[PDB]
Amino acid sequence: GLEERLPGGILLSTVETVAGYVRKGSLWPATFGLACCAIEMMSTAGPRFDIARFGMERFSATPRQADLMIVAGRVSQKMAPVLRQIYDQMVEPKWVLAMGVCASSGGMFNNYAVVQGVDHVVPVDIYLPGCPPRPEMLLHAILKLHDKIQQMPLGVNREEAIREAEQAALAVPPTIELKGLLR
Amino acid sequence: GDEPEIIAVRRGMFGNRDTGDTSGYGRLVRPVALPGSTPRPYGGYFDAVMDRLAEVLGEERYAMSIERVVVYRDQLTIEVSRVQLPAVASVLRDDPDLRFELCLGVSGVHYPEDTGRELHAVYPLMSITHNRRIQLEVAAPDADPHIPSLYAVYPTTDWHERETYDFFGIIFDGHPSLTRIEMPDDWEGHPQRKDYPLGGIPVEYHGAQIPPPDQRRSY
Amino acid sequence: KLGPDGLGNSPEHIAKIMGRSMEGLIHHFKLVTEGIRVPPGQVYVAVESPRGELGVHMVSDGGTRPYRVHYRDPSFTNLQAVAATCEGGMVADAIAAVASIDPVMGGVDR
Amino acid sequence: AWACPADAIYVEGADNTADERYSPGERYGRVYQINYLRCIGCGLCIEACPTRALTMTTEY
Amino acid sequence: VEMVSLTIDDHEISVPKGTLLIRAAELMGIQIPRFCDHPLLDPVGACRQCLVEVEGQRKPMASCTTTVMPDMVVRTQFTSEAADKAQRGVMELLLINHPLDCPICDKGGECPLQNQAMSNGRPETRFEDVKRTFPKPISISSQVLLDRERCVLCARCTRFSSQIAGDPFIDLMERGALQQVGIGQDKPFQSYFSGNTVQICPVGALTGTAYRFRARPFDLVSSPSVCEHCASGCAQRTDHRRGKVLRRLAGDEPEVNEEWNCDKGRWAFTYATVGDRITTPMLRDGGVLRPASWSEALTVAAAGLLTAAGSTGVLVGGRCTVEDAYAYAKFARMVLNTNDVDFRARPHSAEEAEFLAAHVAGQTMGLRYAELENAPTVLLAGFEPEEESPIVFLRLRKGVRKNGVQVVAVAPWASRGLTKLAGTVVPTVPGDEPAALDGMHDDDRLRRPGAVILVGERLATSPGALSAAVRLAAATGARLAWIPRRAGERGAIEAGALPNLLPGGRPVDDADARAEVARAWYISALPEAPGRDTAAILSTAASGHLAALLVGGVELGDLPDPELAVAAVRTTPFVVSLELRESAVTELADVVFPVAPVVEKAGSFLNWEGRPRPFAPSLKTNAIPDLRVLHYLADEIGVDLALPTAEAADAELAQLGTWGGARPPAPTAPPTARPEAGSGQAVLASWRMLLDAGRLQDGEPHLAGTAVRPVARMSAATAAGIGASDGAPVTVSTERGAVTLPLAVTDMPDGVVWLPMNSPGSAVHQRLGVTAGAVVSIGA
Amino acid sequence: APLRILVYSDNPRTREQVRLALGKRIHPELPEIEYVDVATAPMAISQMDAGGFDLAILDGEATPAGGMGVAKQVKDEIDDCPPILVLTGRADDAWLAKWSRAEAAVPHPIDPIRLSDAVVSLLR
Ligand SMILES: CC(C)=CCC/C(C)=C/CC/C(C)=C/CC/C(C)=C/CC/C(C)=C\CC/C(C)=C/CC/C(C)=C/CC/C(C)=C\CC/C(C)=C/CC1=C(C)C(=O)c2ccccc2C1=O
Ligand SMILES: Nc1nc2c(ncn2[C@@H]2O[C@H](COP(=O)(O)OP(=O)(O)OP(=O)(O)O)[C@@H](O)[C@H]2O)c(=O)[nH]1
Ligand code: SF4
Ligand code: SF4
Ligand code: SF4
Ligand code: SF4
Ligand code: SF4
Ligand code: FES
Repeated sequence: GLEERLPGGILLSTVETVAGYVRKGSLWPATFGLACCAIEMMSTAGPRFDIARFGMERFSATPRQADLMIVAGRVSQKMAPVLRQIYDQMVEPKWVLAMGVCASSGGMFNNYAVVQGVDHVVPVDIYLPGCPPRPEMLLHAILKLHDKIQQMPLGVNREEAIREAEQAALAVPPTIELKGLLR
Repeated sequence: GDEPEIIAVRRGMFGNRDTGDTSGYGRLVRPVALPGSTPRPYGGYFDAVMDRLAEVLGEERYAMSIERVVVYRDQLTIEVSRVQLPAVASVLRDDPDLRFELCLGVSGVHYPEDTGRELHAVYPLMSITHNRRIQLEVAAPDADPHIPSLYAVYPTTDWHERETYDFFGIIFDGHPSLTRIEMPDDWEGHPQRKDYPLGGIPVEYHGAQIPPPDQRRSY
Repeated sequence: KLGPDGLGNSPEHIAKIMGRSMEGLIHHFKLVTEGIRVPPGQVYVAVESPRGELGVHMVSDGGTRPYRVHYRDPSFTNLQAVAATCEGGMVADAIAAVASIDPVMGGVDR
Repeated sequence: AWACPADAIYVEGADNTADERYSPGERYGRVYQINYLRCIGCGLCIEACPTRALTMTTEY
Repeated sequence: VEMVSLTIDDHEISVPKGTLLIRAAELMGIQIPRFCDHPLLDPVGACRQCLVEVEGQRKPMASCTTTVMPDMVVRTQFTSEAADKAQRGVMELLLINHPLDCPICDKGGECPLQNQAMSNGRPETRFEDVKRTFPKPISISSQVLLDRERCVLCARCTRFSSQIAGDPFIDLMERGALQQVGIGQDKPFQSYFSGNTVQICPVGALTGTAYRFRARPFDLVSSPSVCEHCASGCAQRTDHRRGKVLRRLAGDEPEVNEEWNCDKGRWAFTYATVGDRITTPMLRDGGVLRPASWSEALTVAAAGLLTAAGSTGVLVGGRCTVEDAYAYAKFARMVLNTNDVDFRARPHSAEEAEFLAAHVAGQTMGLRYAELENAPTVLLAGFEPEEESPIVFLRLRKGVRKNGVQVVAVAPWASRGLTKLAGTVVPTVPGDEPAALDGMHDDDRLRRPGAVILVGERLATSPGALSAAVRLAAATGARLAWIPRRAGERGAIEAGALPNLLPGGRPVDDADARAEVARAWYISALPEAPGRDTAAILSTAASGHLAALLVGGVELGDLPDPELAVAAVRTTPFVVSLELRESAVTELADVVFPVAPVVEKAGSFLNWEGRPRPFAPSLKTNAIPDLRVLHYLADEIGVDLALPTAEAADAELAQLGTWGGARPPAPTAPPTARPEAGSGQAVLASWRMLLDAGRLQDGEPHLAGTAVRPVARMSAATAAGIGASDGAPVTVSTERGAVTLPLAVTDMPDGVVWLPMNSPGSAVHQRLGVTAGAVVSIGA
Repeated sequence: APLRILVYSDNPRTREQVRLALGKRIHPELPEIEYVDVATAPMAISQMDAGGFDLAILDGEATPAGGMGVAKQVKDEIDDCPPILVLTGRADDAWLAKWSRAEAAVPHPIDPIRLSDAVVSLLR
């Protein structure tokens, strides 16, 4: 979009700041509960809390309007195609929140039936522990996603950030090699 | 035969599935027998049920159809013979004295170590009018996993029979369409079978990983 | 038991099994790690879940792990009624019917 | 870690010695990791622990 | 098979005369609690845990010691309330002094004490008094840590170390409540079978120092396996956590190893992770060995091997599964069109190959461990069972204790292993063995039916020895077996990995055999030229007449002339090495391929008796076996080796089947005259100690620290003739170099000095470059 | 011309393993192989958008975005997309590898010859 073709000076910086503000303040979820965590997501929207406070009252039913995907449940094998279809049918920019141990890494259900993390099928912006994560934890994760969104580059800055992140990522030793005091 | 069904034969003490972690303890041979047929005076209404069944069926038909009767923990299991299942189920549902209207489903259970009887389908039946309940059990081999479907007698079974097939491969012949219900149609294998691996992945940790529970030791 | 450092084993139990009671220690260790081993056998037990007769077929092979645990979840069987309660009606009415069934899909798919 | 249904705890024990002692007794947990993307918060770990070394806070 | 019938509890059974009540109750499905009992140990009835009520008996009787009499009636804790009370009281008394150590005890989770206190114990303590206490742990060796408080004093460790192994270096000591298993003062436990005690202890009293605090049972991936180390082929159980092997328990295979190991098999598993492992294919460039891709490496190896064509020899080594040896042999036959194949990475001879073709190859499952136990007379030629195939020693000792097996050893001196067998030495200087065998044709002990003659691999080194042994076996009628020292030797022979042999034992010189293998290989015809032994191959390559070598898992230091072998590999223009670890060959080779170790590959060994010992890959890894490496090297070369996996190799070996035709002729080699050593010189005798400096024992300092201290050995006459005294460092020497070890004056033939073949500081081949039986100078 | 292969994985060791299975010249009857390594989904996507790749190897186990998801995305988003090979961390993942529409799937741990043969089949 033209908003990203601005020169890398103050115009682009301020546009990035305002766009990040707006996108963090209007982060409509998709009406895409899966399991236990879906019930806790409804509880988060419920009056005891108020997800609407964060501009997130509109659980968008159509993927087109939804800017955020709270996976919030366990992605079976037969659901991964559907979950990916819904993700791809949101219009960019879009972020994905792996709510719960099931969504983030497969959780306790380390089995054939479960994909072991939606990361397998869709990029994950934030991982959220819990089984289910209580609504306060969901709000915490959503606020961390707000922080991620606000500090978001655009245009030439987006390309520079992708290059920097790629270079940094190539160096991290894999988790299996971080042998500490483990003999 | 009245000898029990041995679903497994434990070798050694402490439930070792293999040689064992201490020497000299592996020589025990403990077969894992399910309860054998109850002698005769079945507790409570069970006799009242079975006798009635034996009345509605003939002596010859009853003997050919009912392979075993097992009362365990005040629960009545009728190990029915394959092939004869639809007739027995029809008798149970229709007979006013039995009138087991509600079949609650079908559950497959796999006993690879039970020769010729590897796959057991369990039918929990309940009679609301008589406030009774029993469990039919039909055993089929692995090489011929075909069982007669009860659809004409219990439509509720249609999905259960499907899931049980999907999960065990028990072919309910005569079922309208035994399509997989839970797993994708292109899925290979029947997960609830013991032969099917758990299909987990190692859990990651900084500098290590834990293999799934099916790989690590057990007792 | 709770304490200033959070929920944990009650310090009385820790004292019992780590300072005094050897049989207590063995029982804690084995019941926590291996767990009880159930006598072999089958049993179908039902409860009146909010959505209907939630049945459980349980099979034990004499071991510390269950041999079989099959849930006859009421929601799974109730969903056989989508055809009956939706066919012929309006789609808006089909939504109401499906809601009335109150299917919780976790139990349906297990 | 034994009791965890999710295999969410990884523990490696090591010897306490005079030159370096971390716990009373002969053993201590040199490595202690919890994979919180596998932990289901069940609490079985706590009930399993025989020293009350493991507790559950209310921090979430 | 007199069967006695008795009722245990209510039920009835019939069992062999002499069977113990505990065994019968096992057979009928009844778990009588037991600690001190052991099926393979003579009953002791010490712990009194296994008490049962027996009809007509006032006292409870230890079921582990009560021989079954006809018509007896017995009621266990399942039906006798009195027996239940007895067992539960014994359990309580067993736990009062026991430490509250379960969280910190390694045996936790696998403890028979825990399990039987659950099944047969009181819910909680009744003991409010003070527990007995010992300072713990205390090492009884470099490997074994003793925790006396946890010791239930069952004596199973002591009873094993006396009955099963002749190693009573621990015993029950002190008295009364203070009784404790202990070593003498500081003399370490020091037994090649010490690990068995760790596996035999029903509690955490004896633990492996290597395995200490490493893991709990639930954290272990456990797999069946076979030991890699000698031809005994013991069933073992490999346990690995975090992808690292943590221990190798003895498993259970009554037809092979009962429930026993040696320390080598039990603990020598770290070799694959000592940091010298070859992780990626390596290529020689600019004289430096560089990491390389598989594609590039195979390209280069195929180029070199095709350039060398039939001017190549394949050294298969003895560290190969039967499938791996078969692939090496088939690769040599077709892919290289050569017969220069030899798995012998050791002292060896042409007479050895002739004998192996004549009597061993193709003759599976003849003499068996069970037969050993009942052989009235066992003769040993060039074979130290304790040092070579320790489980053969265990079976021979079992036969000695049970069936009066009489053992005879043609050896220079009574080895500790032989003494534990109550065996009789036939003192003879190395090389003079054929005379000993020829002097035994009239021996009445061998004429007894079921007599056995075990020939060690070292017997090949002596000219005329193997033919002499074959003559003796034929003349006396005793069954003759040949027991190598490496697990892959017998599998290699069955794989036709000798210059004169093809798979199934059929000889290369037989045209019909060549046709059978060519058909089974869907190929025109195998090479007809006689192959070159390993010594021939090495001497040829050192001459520059060899165009390339394919060395699979061979340590040159083990060859008779290691200097010659290093020269041979260096001068060879193109050397392709399939090695698990960096070595002399890998250092000097041009292309290096990594091959998966035994823990991470499927396959099978053959033990000396010919019994197959198959195993699945316990570890799953990107690594590939020698099978796939050779198969894909051949594919790049453009020939279908048709061995994508061990399963295919097994299928092909089954297809080729046994030869069944005209068995190859016997060796019949002439017994050449032995050299005579003058003053200041003696004939060298040696054999590899079990716990020597072998490459596969690397990375396990405890096991090494449990090795027997290397020593030279001499007759007091010969030590005096050299002017040495017991304990003084005697030096033997030859042109290559010298070996210096403390002198241990030994009852043995004069003019003979015995050194460990490859013990630390000995390395007789590397240091001296001579085989056993060679003349070597001596001095103070 | 040299073939460019995009190897995607955030695990450096898996990338090195793939680069080992495939030499600079796999199947010497084939052109030289050039490796561009990427450890992030956005970079992998951008490199694909640049185009000119003969094959892309996507680690199905990539942490922040699996190689199967990236495979489906690249097939949905790049016209004339190059054939995709996937490394699957589980045998049961095969079905998802089928759904990812990758021309082939190689289970972990990377078997060198299997991966080389798969690649040669795709790049031929
Ligand atoms: C010096 C001085 C005084 C200068 C003043 C200059 C000035 C400020 C100018 C004023 C005049 C203007 C604005 C002229 C500029 C040109 C102009 C008009 C541009 C328009 C551009 C455009 C088309 C769009 C950009 C945004 C914009 C400002 C548009 C007009 C305003 C609005 C509000 C438009 C769209 C937003 C809207 C009405 C709906 C968004 C969608 C939804 C679903 C809304 C939120 C929402 C709804 C509605 C639910 O139903 C709901 C129910 C239950 C739970 C949650 C929700 C929920 O979240
Ligand atoms: N190709 C191949 N090499 C192996 C294999 N296993 C071990 N090796 C290598 O073979 C080399 C020689 O092994 P050995 O001849 O048994 O030497 P050792 O370990 O001292 O054993 P001993 O002969 O009993 O002394 C070692 O350096 C290992 O790296 C294998 O399975 N395949
Ligand atoms: S992570 Fe736990 S709470 Fe969330 S859906 Fe899965 S099982 Fe339910
Ligand atoms: S709460 Fe504790 S026991 Fe439960 S899953 Fe998490 S770490 Fe394991
Ligand atoms: S030996 Fe057994 S009972 Fe004693 S502390 Fe160890 S695990 Fe517990
Ligand atoms: S150390 Fe073990 S085997 Fe030896 S007496 Fe004590 S408990 Fe028995
Ligand atoms: S005797 Fe040989 S095969 Fe048996 S465990 Fe010991 S080293 Fe291994
Ligand atoms: S087992 Fe019989 S007295 Fe110990």
